[PDB]
Amino acid sequence: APSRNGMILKPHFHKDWQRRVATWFNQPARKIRRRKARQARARRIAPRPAAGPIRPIVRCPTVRYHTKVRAGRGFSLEELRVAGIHKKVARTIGISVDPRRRNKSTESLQANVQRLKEYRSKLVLFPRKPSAPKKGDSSAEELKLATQLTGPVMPIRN
Amino acid sequence: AKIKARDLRGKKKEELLKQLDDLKVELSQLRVAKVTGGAASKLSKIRVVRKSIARVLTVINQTQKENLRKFYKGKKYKPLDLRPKKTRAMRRRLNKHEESLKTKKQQRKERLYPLRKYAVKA
Amino acid sequence: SSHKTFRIKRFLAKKQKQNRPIPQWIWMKTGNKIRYNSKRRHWRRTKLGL
Amino acid sequence: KIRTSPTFRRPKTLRLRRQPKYPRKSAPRRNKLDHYAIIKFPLTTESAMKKIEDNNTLVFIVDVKANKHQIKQAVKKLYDIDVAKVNTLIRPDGEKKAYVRLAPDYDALDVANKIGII
Amino acid sequence: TKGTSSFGKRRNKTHTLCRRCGSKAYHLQKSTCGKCGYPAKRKRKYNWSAKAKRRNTTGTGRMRHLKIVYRRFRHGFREGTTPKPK
Amino acid sequence: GAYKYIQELWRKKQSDVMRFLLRVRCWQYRQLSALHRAPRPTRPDKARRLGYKAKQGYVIYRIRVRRGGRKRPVPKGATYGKPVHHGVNQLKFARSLQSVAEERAGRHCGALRVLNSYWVGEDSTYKFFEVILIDPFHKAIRRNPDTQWITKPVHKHREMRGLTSAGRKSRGLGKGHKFHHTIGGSRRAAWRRRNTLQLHRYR
RNA sequence: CGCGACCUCAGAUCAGACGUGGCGACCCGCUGAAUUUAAGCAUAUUAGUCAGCGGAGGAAAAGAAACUAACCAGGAUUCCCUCAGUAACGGCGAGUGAACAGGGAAGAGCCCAGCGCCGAAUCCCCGCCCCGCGGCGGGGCGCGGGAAAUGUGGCGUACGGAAG
Repeated sequence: APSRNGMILKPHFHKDWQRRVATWFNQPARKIRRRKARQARARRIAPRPAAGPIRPIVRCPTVRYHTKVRAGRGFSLEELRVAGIHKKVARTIGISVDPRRRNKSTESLQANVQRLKEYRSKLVLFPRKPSAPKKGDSSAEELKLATQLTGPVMPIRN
Repeated sequence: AKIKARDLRGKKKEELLKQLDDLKVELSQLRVAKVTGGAASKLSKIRVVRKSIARVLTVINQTQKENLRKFYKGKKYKPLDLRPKKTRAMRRRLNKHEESLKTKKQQRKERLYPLRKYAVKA
Repeated sequence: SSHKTFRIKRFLAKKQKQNRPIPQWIWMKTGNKIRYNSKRRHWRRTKLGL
Repeated sequence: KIRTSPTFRRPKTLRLRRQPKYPRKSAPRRNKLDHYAIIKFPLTTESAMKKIEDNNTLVFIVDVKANKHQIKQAVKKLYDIDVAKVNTLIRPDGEKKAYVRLAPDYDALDVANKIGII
Repeated sequence: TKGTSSFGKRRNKTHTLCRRCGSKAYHLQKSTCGKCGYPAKRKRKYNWSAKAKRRNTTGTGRMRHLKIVYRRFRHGFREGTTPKPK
Repeated sequence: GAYKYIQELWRKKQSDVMRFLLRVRCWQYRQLSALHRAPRPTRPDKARRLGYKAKQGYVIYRIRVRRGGRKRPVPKGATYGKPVHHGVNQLKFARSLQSVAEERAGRHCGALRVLNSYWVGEDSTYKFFEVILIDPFHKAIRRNPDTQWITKPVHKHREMRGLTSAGRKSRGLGKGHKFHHTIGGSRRAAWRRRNTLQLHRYR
């Protein structure tokens, strides 16, 4: 029975809600688990970026967010073709591909091509056979300055 | 007497049966002494004779199996006792070579496009 | 009854061998908890199941 | 050739016998009820020692699985003696008791010295 | 006569010893165990009795195989090899 | 190509040709037992699509499912509850009769594993489905890298858990505005998360 | 009438293998109440909940759009923060109640069938020997058997693809 002047409210506690209570004492141990599983990942991919592959410049949809720029899923196939990148050689040298991304616009298309000219110029590539150099691989000294990049590779600022 | 396994494992097949039944008789001369109720020293002995029959029958059962898996080793089928008793679910898994079987097409995708050792410049 | 099955006669046979007291030397041990056999069952007191 | 009966009964097809490519178990499981493992101990009871001196028998305690035939070899093999008959009863304790009546060419009270009961 | 006098006529049993679970609940007319259901391949167990479950689960008996699985697990179920002799 | 000619020939089931073939086979299939091994697929073409290769180790059963809706199994039609739950006659089983067919074939042959199934005829009393089964232990499947996925113990009784085609069509999953109630793994997983107090440590 | 192929079926203690049962905290498919709440009660609510049934696994399931959207567009699934006690449902009463976008954890992509080409180019099993394997595997060896044109293997799958 309601007392006086006071808010009308409908508490969602009419089910057997106590059985399905998720308590967050996992949280401080989870952040230790997620961190050790993130360092030991980065220590495996020893000169590669720790965040992993480059993501494209991508506009947010639906008019609330459409002035902002994200990291998308991966580069469109009309962004890889114009960059001279093969769609299946892309994944292997650390370039994100999705076959889904359309291109309704030229500036958002051209934004992600200049994005990839940066990457391939920034790309240090180690020979598969180390003690015999191959052509497309970068110079001896560029393998010797080679360090990981902690953080998202070419980070996206609006 | 102190009977060991080290000296039984380098003996002939027929002698261990005679060494067994010589203890079977010796054990059956003490199970009488237990019921008659005489000589307390002939009751502490009875555990020495029981555990030593367990030695003689073991060295028999041991070397009668290391002979089987010496003859049956170079055979495609071998008896279920001589097969590896790893867990039931572990036996149902694929072979070491059956997991090494990739497709002819996945030996082309992984051929042309090997996962490259690369870095970037900060 | 007198008319028994072999399985029931082996059941009773265990229950008789379990209805003897503790040996007098058992509570002279170091870890001495046992005073007497608490599981002793009598044919008027408790009727064995069945 | 015509169907002599109006019922089609299944024709007697050929069957082959088991030719194993490997034996299922590596060896035959050994005879665990030995002549030593079948007779546990002779009773040295006053009623038993009476039965040995009065009725030309021996009283053994036998493994519960034993036949009257297995005992008739068990007492023959281990004591170099012959048996007239065997009378087995399972005690309230749950163990078998063989009244091994010896044939009169041997002496029961004299062979009680051999087994070592008095 | 429904009470004390009627207890006198109790001389013929219904349940004998069941032979999967030793539990004296094998009904002789029905020929099924009230505790495990013997002729059924599947163990009779229900979730309205979480106390009757823990009386007869893996933590009850020996685990005469299931304990030497736990002991042999910690060395990756190794088979055949012996420790290097003296 | 021969298969495309059989493909559209099975889309004219109303035809004079297929009003005879589906009618004389639907006769034939009633006289054989409720659940028996077919020596081959009745449709080679349809089984092609559903992953049946005609090599050694692939098994096709031809099982029948008694037709119609599921009525509430209650004594003398009395449901001891509120006027809502009185219903017994006009109730419908959640899974399709095709998925019911697969989990009778799959139940019978526990050694085998249900790949998929397809329709081969209906009566007023019986729908007939060919259920495709694969040996997880025959070395033609077991040594093929593209069919060795079925042999893993994860795919034990796909028919029962509803991981076969007809098995999945009653779960009500898929993507978009229509399939919100099965976001997450399933209907039960959606219900679970949505009905959890995420009582954080702090608040 | 006979011998032969084949189709469709039997039978075997035939040669090899495989399923059953348990555990069941978590997980998947069904089935499925009433207490209770509405100050009565029948729809609702409790609740697709307890109980019943089947099925797994080390996680399961889901999963690479027959998607979201309406923007200057995003781009598998899963989970977390939020949207939000919001849109909406409801004797519109009691009560129920998502999703997108966004911010993160992780991030991985793919294979057939169909359509076509390559002398079925494919595959299982037995016998023989050889290094050799307590995950029966690699090589030779036989006008040895079988599977298979009622379609096996390669190329190839929507991002297009093949051939010259």
